[PDB]
Amino acid sequence: SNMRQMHNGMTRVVGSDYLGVVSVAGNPADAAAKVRKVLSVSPSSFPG
Amino acid sequence: GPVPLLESNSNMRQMHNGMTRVVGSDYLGVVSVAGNPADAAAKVRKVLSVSPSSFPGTRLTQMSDLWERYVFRQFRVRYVPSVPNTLACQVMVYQDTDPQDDPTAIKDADALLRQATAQTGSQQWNFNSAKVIHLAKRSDNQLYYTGPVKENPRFNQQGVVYFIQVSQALDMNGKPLTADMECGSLYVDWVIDFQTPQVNP
Amino acid sequence: NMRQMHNGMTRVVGSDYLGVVSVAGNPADAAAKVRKVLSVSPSSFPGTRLTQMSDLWERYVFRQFRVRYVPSVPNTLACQVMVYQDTDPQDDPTAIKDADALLRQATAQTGSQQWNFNSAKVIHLAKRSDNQLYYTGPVKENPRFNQQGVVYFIQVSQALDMNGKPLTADMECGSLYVDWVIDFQTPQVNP
Amino acid sequence: NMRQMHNGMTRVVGSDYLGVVSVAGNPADAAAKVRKVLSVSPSSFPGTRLTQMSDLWERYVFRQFRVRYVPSVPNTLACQVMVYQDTDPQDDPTAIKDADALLRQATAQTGSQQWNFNSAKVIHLAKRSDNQLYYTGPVKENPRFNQQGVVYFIQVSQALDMNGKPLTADMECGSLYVDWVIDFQTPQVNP
Amino acid sequence: GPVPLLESNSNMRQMHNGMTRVVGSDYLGVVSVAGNPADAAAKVRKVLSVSPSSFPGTRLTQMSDLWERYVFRQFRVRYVPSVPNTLACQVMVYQDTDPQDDPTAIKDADALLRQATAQTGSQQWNFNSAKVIHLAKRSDNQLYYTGPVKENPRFNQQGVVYFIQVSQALDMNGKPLTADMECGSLYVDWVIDFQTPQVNP
Amino acid sequence: VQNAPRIQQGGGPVPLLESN
Amino acid sequence: SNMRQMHNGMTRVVGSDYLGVVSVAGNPADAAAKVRKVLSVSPSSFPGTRLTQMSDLWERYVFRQFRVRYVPSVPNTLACQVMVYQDTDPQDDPTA
Amino acid sequence: SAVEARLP
Amino acid sequence: SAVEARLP
Repeated sequence: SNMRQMHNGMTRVVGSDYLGVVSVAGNPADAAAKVRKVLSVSPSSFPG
Repeated sequence: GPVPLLESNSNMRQMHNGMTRVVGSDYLGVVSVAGNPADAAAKVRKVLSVSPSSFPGTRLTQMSDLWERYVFRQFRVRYVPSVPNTLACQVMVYQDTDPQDDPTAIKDADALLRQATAQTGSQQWNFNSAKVIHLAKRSDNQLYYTGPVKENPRFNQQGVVYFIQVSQALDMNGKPLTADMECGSLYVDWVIDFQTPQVNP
Repeated sequence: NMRQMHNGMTRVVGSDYLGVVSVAGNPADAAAKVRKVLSVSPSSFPGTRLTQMSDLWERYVFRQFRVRYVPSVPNTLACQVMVYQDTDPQDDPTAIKDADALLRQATAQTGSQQWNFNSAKVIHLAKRSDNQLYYTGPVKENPRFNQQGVVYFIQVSQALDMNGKPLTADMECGSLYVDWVIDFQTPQVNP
Repeated sequence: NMRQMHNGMTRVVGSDYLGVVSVAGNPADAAAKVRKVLSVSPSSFPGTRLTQMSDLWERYVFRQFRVRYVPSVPNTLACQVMVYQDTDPQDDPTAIKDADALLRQATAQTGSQQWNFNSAKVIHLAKRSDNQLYYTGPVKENPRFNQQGVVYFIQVSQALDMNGKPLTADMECGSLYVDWVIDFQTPQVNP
Repeated sequence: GPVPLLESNSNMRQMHNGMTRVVGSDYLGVVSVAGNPADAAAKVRKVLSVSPSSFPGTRLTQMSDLWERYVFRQFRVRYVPSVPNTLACQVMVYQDTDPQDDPTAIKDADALLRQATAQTGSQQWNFNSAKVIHLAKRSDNQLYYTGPVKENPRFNQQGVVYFIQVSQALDMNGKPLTADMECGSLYVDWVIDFQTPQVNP
Repeated sequence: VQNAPRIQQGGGPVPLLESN
Repeated sequence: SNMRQMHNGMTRVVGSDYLGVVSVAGNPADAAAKVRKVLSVSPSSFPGTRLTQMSDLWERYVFRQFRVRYVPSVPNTLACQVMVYQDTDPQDDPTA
Repeated sequence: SAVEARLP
Repeated sequence: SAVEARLP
């Protein structure tokens, strides 16, 4: 018999990354265009 | 005192907040093992929900409908063989805390077996002998809803149990087994907390 | 396989719907004045939370079991009624040939009560010093191993209308409910 | 520009008008006996102080939420009624084909109550040990992320007049109100 | 105790006296600057009431209608530029505790600028950069009414904010600016006390 | 150095017969 | 300016996994069929393991240990006799 | 999902 | 190669 032994302790990880480039525009077109960049805030949502 | 007198003719049923431990054990079912697995998806053999309500005719499901929310304090699966020692096959079981994974999508057996071996509390053994298997704890202690699935499984089930065949069912003389074998049976040894009483459809 | 033994008592709280109650306007059969009769036991009702709870243990004891009457009649109507909870299942009131002895017997019991069915009431069980445990489920031989008792709803007066006169026909007059508290022992499932 | 973060909870107290309630004299559709249904959530009503308060934070929890019934009928009329607050939004009572199972289920819930609609009543929510927070605003997917529950007003008896007889047509019979207490977290404005 | 029983069927909603702090911030609006002021009265550029109710569509006005009286504990105006550093103009702002003064009646610019420089908490700076501005305290601590003005402003507003242009809007090459510029935008960082809950017309 | 949970083997021999 | 700061220290990781199931046959057919199972010995060659996911976070590796451990599935009423070994030359191929 | 990606 | 896999 073979058993993967169990753990319950939480584990911290400190670090830093890089989200991405962002732009603007001279013409306030649409007015729904004011939103300009959108990012989800999760681990496993930032490839690379 | 004043209280029995005030009680005497006013319709005030009391509110009842509070926990309630209950202890028990149940017979889940029989388990089969094929002689020549090949579908890769066929390597999985017995999936189970880890909810009180999913095992009809047992004491759990009967009791489960009478409240609203629940939390297992331990949920300990146990396996009892019904096979002669001369026969050969190998088996593993693991419980998974996340109801939405579904291993079966994988097309290759090795990845299944390796995912099973990963995760804490996993167990593999010869199908000739008894073994016992545990859940992993969750620090937050959320309550979970009782009853049949509605939209999203994550509100209900604490997890899912997978019973996975390894190798092949095998006979004396070493020929692969024809048809199927009844192997053994699954059991549960549980402790639970319930919250607010009701009856539900 | 350390399958473990347990011997503790399990406290449980709840409440359930026992059903409708009705009243004839001019009882005369004397045995017609008794109006409703119910067993005091888990597993004696259809579809309640309590009967479902009942089958999952060997024995039980109520710690309180208060019947509660809720009126469903206009104030213009009136009649007097009585309710009591006999703790002996085999006493059987109906055998009496007289209305009077019936009312006296019913009154003599502790915790029995009398009121106009215009309004709400609450009624308790007696306690016992044995701390005796009762078997759950249906009678097999003797009620006395099962039931802690029986509940009787009994009419007293006629049934006057406004202008003090009897009504031609019997009618619904509210319904019964039960708050309860129980101890159970050893878990099982009845056959 | 030290724009500051805040993470505290904000206690708030109030009360608001939920509207009219009515009753048919002879229900028979079984699913007609259920009479009124309301979401237990901020931002589920028109024009109340509470819905306006609701949009200005991310999450909420009621600390008490007592529904209060105020009669608007003469004592000569009478009927029995029931109210309860299910804490699970998706249970949906209407699916039941029978009046009886409906009354039993409705009775089994904690804090549910039964009375003549001649007079006033008060009814509470159940509490929860998670201290779980709920999202404010309209359902997007699953009620269970929003509502703490649902309120049901359900008829039981027919609807007798004086002289114990049913009335020909359904009518208004008072109205509902809600005292409440809430905690909110992070300030915002919903889209 | 007796109290839940007495509560059970009497219509007594509770009274609720008491304070309530709330914290937040809001976007007030855009601000313009002319190239050739000359009307003297035109030097004033953006008056504001200092009441919760005067800035439609913001969180403040929404929340403000739900009570009766209020007192700011801090009311801190903040300014964010949207102009290239090459351009030139000079600006000042001041808050005034008395709603009934109205500077604009003065026919000469110098007196306006001097009245602005007087009074504590005043601020002047280049319109190219951010600044922050405070209220003065009042020792008595009166409550103020919420909602739109009715007869006398002194029952409502704690004060008035004035945004005053100085000099002239000016271009690269130093020619006075034609038309108008959007310059920047005004913000608020507030803390408030409310008293007795209601809804008002 | 960073450890990861380990498998931990067990079990034991089975006799042809248990005399009693 | 923003700079990812540099490191040169090596980092150990202790752990254990699971390679896979293996079979036999009653007929010594072909004789090239005697080879029966083949596994590369690298991190990032064993899908389904945590280590193969870990392995992409670095440029280089060295095993300091790698103990294979065979686990029987069969009663003593059968026999085959088997051997196992770990060649260290990835180019070498027995099958030829 | 992590595993499906590594298997073609 | 690890990155190409996560991008469809």
